[PDB]
Amino acid sequence: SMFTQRLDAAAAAVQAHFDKVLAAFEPLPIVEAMAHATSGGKRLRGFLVLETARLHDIAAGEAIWSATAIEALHAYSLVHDDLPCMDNDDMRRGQPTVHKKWDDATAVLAGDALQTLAFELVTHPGASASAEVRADLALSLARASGAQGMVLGQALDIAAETARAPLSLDEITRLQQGKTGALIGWSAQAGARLAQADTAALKRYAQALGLAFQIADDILDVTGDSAQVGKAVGKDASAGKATFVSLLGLDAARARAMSLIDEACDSLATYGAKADTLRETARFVVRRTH
Amino acid sequence: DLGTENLYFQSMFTQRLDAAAAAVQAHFDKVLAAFEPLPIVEAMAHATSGGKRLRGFLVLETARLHDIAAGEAIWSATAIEALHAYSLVHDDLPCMDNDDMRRGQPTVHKKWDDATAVLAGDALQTLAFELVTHPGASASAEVRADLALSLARASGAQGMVLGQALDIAAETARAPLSLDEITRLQQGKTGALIGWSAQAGARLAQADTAALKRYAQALGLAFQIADDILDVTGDSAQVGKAVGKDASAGKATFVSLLGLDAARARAMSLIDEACDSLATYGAKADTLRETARFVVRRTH
Ligand SMILES: C=C(C)CCOP(=O)(O)OP(=O)(O)O
Ligand SMILES: C=C(C)CCOP(=O)(O)OP(=O)(O)O
Ligand SMILES: C=C(C)CCOP(=O)(O)OP(=O)(O)O
Ligand SMILES: C=C(C)CCOP(=O)(O)OP(=O)(O)O
Ligand SMILES: [Ca+2]
Ligand SMILES: [Ca+2]
Ligand SMILES: [Ca+2]
Ligand SMILES: [Ca+2]
Ligand SMILES: [Ca+2]
Ligand SMILES: [Ca+2]
Repeated sequence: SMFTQRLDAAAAAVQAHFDKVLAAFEPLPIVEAMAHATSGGKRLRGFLVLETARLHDIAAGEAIWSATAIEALHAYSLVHDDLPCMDNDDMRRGQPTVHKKWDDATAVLAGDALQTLAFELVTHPGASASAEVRADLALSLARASGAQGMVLGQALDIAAETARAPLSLDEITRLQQGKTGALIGWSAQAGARLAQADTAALKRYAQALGLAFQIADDILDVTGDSAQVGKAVGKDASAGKATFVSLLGLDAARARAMSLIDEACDSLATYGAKADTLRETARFVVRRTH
Repeated sequence: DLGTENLYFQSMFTQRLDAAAAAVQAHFDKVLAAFEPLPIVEAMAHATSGGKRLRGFLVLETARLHDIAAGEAIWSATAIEALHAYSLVHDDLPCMDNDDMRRGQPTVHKKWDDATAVLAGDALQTLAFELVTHPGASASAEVRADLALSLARASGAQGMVLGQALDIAAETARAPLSLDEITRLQQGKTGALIGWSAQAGARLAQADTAALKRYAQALGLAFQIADDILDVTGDSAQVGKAVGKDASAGKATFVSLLGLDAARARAMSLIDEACDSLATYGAKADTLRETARFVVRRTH
């Protein structure tokens, strides 16, 4: 009840911050596309930033910059992933994708500008009184987002598409760690970085959470309803992809995801009960219907 | 032959530009060596190799002007070259300007495919922010954060990508733009990154940026006029990319509006304005004065 309330409030706060910042830009189609691509979503990543910041006694009014930043980065990655030359999706978050509503060029550019906006948001002085902190947030964001992190993941996903054999569990795990793990890792570590505090516990938490999240996303592709998930389902099989469900089967995938909840929760022990919202987030990542 | 010898650029300028191009390429090599050998990474290297390095050079020479070590400045120089490279990879795509050749080589989407181009361009943008925020870029975290903030404002939907979006709107309409409209578009599309490059040395030194900002406003416009002139009169073998593109795409440019002779003249007036903006630096800015002559007189 308290978890659900916090999540709803975080989503509202992130949306309000996007509405502020994007209303400062010129009212051109590319900016309208930026606003379209950043609306909606569960706000898992932003919520992680806000709740890890709360854990470390960082002001919400500062943490919102970093929470909006990671949502802008994540949104960019989806705008490009949905492109015809990529995964070619017509719908995202229950709405047409940017290239559908506008066109491919607008999607390329809107995505590009959203990546840039992520960096503007974390380096804005509001993000932290400490320039050490802002520089560190930006550096770690770039390393999480680029060709050692999320884009590496995207590249491995492409390699797989036409791999001679199907990937092993170890290969799809390394793929997951770039493709989804990196940005979730940045989000969870954010609060510790904001406080210049040790990131080890939250890094461990996120390693487990990110894997559970991906297993859940693979399960939604197989058993979910496009009306509730807001995107096409059955995609993975159509593309012949190894996924956690193809390798493990559904029962064992679900069970592995549940065991990862325990690992994520155990990682937080040093924080005590102040980390309970992060514990419930781990349960959410597996339970969720979308 | 680019006909460079025939132009008699100053010795120090020539030596410094050559050294800067070699230093930037070396830094790309070093940084990219840490990444995995996948097509996207090979495409990142491809897209970053070559070029005149005008923007990286500006960073290195404005840092020199403010007594900032080259070993620090190289980070920011490489950063801007990574950002610029990204912008070209995306611009060259089939859905954008649809170019097969850049810097005398096949473009990324030609040598690999569109997805690889999209992603390599994406990772190069990211790499630009990695490079400027790396602790090697400055001992001051305030400097690094401000370099990254200013780079984001130069690059995003108030700067370079704004410029791109305006350009697309113009091409689609085959729009007759005014001199003021072509100027505003230029300020985003090309001025913003040149401005960041020239202000970089002052920013690295926590010094006043006003002179170098004014220098770059003039330099950037002179550069763009020169680029427009190359489209009309240049040789694809020297320029390394297709020419004649602008008329076919129904793009108003400084040349289509003013004509060649008046565009050239305007570019010459801008050399003088750029040189004038450096008067408060005295002779130490001589390399930056010759750079203004290079931007107009280059053959590529
Ligand atoms: C990384 C992946 C699997 C893309 C979708 O992420 P989410 O399921 O968190 O998407 P939104 O809530 O942002 O729509
Ligand atoms: C970095 C990105 C965009 C990860 C996308 O993974 P998916 O392709 O599984 O995400 P969905 O499209 O299924 O949301
Ligand atoms: C902004 C423009 C006109 C794109 C090409 O820039 P340059 O002519 O500086 O290209 P390279 O030297 O980097 O190839
Ligand atoms: C921001 C960018 C990519 C500037 C492109 O301008 P041009 O389209 O004139 O550059 P060229 O392709 O002619 O080099
Ligand atoms: Ca996808
Ligand atoms: Ca994919
Ligand atoms: Ca999926
Ligand atoms: Ca072009
Ligand atoms: Ca164009
Ligand atoms: Ca041109």
